[PDB]
Amino acid sequence: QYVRIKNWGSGEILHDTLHHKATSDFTSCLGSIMNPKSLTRGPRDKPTPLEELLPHAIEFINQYYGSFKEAKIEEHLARLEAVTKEIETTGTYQLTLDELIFATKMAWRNAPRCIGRIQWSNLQVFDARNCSTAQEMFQHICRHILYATNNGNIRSAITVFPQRSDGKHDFRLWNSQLIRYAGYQMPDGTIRGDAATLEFTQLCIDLGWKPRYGRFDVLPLVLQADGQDPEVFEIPPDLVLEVTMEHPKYEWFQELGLKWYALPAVANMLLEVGGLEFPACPFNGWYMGTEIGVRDFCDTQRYNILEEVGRRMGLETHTLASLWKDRAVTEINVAVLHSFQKQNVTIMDHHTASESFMKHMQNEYRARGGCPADWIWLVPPVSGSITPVFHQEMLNYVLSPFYYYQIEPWKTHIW
Amino acid sequence: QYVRIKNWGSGEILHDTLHHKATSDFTSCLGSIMNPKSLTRGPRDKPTPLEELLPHAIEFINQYYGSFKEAKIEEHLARLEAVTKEIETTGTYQLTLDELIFATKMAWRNAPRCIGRIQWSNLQVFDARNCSTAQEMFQHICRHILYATNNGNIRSAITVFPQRSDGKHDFRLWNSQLIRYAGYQMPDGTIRGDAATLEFTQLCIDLGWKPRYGRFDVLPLVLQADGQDPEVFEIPPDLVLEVTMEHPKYEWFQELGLKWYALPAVANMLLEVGGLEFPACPFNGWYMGTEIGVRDFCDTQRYNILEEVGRRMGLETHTLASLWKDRAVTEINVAVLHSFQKQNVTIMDHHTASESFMKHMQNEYRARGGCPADWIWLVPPVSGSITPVFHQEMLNYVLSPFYYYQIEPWKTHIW
Ligand code: HEM
Ligand code: HEM
Ligand SMILES: CCN1c2c(F)ccc(F)c2C(N)=NC12CCN(C(=O)C1=CN=C(C#N)CC1)CC2
Ligand SMILES: CCN1c2c(F)ccc(F)c2C(N)=NC12CCN(C(=O)C1=CN=C(C#N)CC1)CC2
Ligand SMILES: C[C@H](O)[C@H](O)[C@@H]1CNc2nc(N)[nH]c(=O)c2N1
Ligand SMILES: C[C@H](O)[C@H](O)[C@@H]1CNc2nc(N)[nH]c(=O)c2N1
Repeated sequence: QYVRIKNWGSGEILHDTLHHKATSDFTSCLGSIMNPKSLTRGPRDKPTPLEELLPHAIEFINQYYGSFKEAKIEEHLARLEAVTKEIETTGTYQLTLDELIFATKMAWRNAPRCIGRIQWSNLQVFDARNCSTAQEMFQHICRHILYATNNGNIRSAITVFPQRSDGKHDFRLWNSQLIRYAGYQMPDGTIRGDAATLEFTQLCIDLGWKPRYGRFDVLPLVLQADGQDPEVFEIPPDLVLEVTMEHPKYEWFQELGLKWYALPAVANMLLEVGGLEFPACPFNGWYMGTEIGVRDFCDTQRYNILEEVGRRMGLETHTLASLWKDRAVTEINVAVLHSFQKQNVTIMDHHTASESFMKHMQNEYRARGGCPADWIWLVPPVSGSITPVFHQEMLNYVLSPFYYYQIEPWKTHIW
Repeated sequence: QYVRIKNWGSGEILHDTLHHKATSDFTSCLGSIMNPKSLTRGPRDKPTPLEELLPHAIEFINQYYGSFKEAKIEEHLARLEAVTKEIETTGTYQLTLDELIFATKMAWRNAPRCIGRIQWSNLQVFDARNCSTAQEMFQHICRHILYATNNGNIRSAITVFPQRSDGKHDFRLWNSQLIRYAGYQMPDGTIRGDAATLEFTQLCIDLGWKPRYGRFDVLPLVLQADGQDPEVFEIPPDLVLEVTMEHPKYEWFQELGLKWYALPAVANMLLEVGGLEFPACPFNGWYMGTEIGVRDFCDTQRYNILEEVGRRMGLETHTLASLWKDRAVTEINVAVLHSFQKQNVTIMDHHTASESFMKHMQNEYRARGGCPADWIWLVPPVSGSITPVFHQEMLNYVLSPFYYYQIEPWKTHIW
């Protein structure tokens, strides 16, 4: 009928009907889309039809064993054997810890939108597949956070909860990411904190969470175990490391009173592997300066500090042609970079990050002739062509294992 | 078998075999590709099979008449009538000047990679469909250049040459764009001028053109009429307007001795309309600062002036983390912007350009529910998310009329 298109800046939606008048086979490309269904793995009422599960399981087990040098044919056949048996006896199966570890790295390895993949093999894996209660999820999450934070020297880690069984016993973190500041609709009409979390904030308020009406209040974990309703757990403040923003030259920068958390951790994605699905497996890497400096601090729909930094710098805030924005954003970026460095908190600039990826990609093509890459996400939000990845053509395809997006829980979940 | 992937920075090529292990239907996306076959319209040995031509012609004629308010049904039917007749009598047909004008604007209108489309209706159209000789093409081109340049106050224009008949009587400009600086492989091993034109430069040398071994030597027009070999015509220097680069603060900027031409004009694209094809129809708009400031002056494979500007600014050229590149590029951009303004030569900054497009797109959706847009090209090479189009999701599809790319002539042409 038509295609929905959204502008994440103004929120506005548009209906496209023109593509119907398109020509032959051009490569309606849905690449500019944030959350396309092709990248989402949703709900389920019943187990995974054995006819499907078994083949995938086999492939996976073949990938795993085909991995290490100097094969283990016997172990391989036996595993292939043991796995089939377990499936026709249980209607599913359990991966060996090693398979898990292998799975999570390869999934990371196949994340087309991840620019830090040269680190793919460095990943701590916490096995919480035996978790059973919400409170137990909380403890696990707290442990993850403490380990990954490591007092500023960030470590990449992922904690894997129980796999989806029937489809109505899903463990799931309702949060987008582990640490995230709340956004409130103030009474005077203004918005305080992160405007991007307005709804989810309300959701937490609706679940009995007490708002602190601040600019940087760390939201609570909203966990749901097995299938039960979600329970709210506040994050122990001693566990949330932060960096206060300051510029190495403009002493008025700190007057802005900005800061950001040091831990970037995905909370709501799904890990598909060998037919198995893990609807709850939070993971983290470390930050790239521009995420905070450009996206978090300069997006219109976020903290939007660009004009304020402009005026303070004495720029011509009323003349786009003056390129005052290009100037301000660069200083905000140096502040972020500077502040993290001064406080000994791992971070990387987008230039070294870009080169890093290029080396990864070339290593990746040699080792296995390819590397799924989504240019639209790999090119930084500033200084695009000043970066190597901008001039690199790339193919974006979905392999397996893979980290998928999922439909927001509060939408498809009955209490 | 595999897909070829190129890095326009190092020139290196890579073969991708992994996509074969892809999953279901994700939206191997070939969006990161510069010149995909889907966007190219190539050669032909014989006329256009009437079975194909006729239907397209009808559609087009229906688009044209369905255009203006208060229809002209009689004229429409008659035109539909007259056109069919002409086709079964000639094996082709001629568009009325108006249809041409309508065609070229709609083609511009359907250019997914053009950011200046809010200007789509402002286009001067020179009708050279009666051209017959190379020298005649030259005169026409000179006229175009003089009109468009307009002493700095740039005007958008397109000159349409004779349509492809049999397929072996193609009028074609061998140049990428009308004005373009030559790049020479110097004897001492270094490269002078625009390294991007090294081959084409050689081609001109091979055609009897005398190299001037400079940094900014305007290359000659290499025209081919009907089907004959290409003839070389040098461009009258009085016709090539230039802007010498200078910074509004660093007086040493001009010491760099940089300059660029004021006229951005496409020379090698094809105009498809109603089954008809025009393999030669150069057109021009005006510049967006970043094209010169970022691409032309800072690409590694181009003039590559980034480090030099860095040192002169006193930056930490040996520490990526210092973000010295983000600083230099911004000053280069202001120089370009400043220099064009000071010399009264039309130009637009990428911010006003970005807003301009957003307004176009919204107007476009209301008027005809859609606007083909290629995000990868619409987002500037710097300050991406500081721009509105970065947050706008968009669909990229090929309509008609349309401006296609073509296979480089020197590859498929016999002397
Ligand atoms: C070692 C440090 C790492 C760095 C520097 C890094 C950096 C990044 C950055 C900059 C993005 C873009 C975020 C955005 O634009 O919103 C991203 C996306 C992504 N990363 Fe990484 N990453 C790292 C580790 C990991 C790990 C350990 C995993 C998983 C095991 C991972 C999985 C992903 C996925 C799936 C995405 C896409 C997320 C989405 O679509 O929202 N990354 N990463
Ligand atoms: C009024 C001024 C105009 C401006 C400001 C403008 C600007 C631009 C810019 C900045 C690009 C990107 C170039 C690059 O990244 O290499 C572009 C591409 C394009 N423009 Fe426009 N344009 C204008 C007029 C036109 C006109 C008059 C036509 C045709 C009738 C046109 C057709 C196209 C096409 C086909 C492309 C894609 C070219 C390619 O794929 O290489 N533009 N334009
Ligand atoms: C997911 C992408 N992403 C990563 C990831 F998957 C894995 C490992 C990482 F190190 C990162 C990272 N370096 N940033 C985020 C994106 C920024 N994110 C946030 O906290 C967000 C803050 N505000 C947002 C908004 N609107 C979105 C995300 C942290 C994870
Ligand atoms: C085509 C895209 N393009 C336009 C276009 F189609 C139509 C109208 C325009 F105003 C522009 C424009 N504003 N720049 C170029 C791209 C830059 N180009 C050049 O001269 C190039 C210089 N160096 C290059 C390299 N390598 C490529 C192009 C001028 C036309
Ligand atoms: C609409 C557009 O896809 C979206 O705003 C962008 C594009 N590319 C991105 N790139 C990264 N790395 N992260 C993002 O959030 C986005 N968002
Ligand atoms: C490989 C990549 O597609 C290429 O280097 C880019 C991307 N987007 C672009 N965007 C514009 N406007 N112009 C360009 O030359 C390019 N080139």
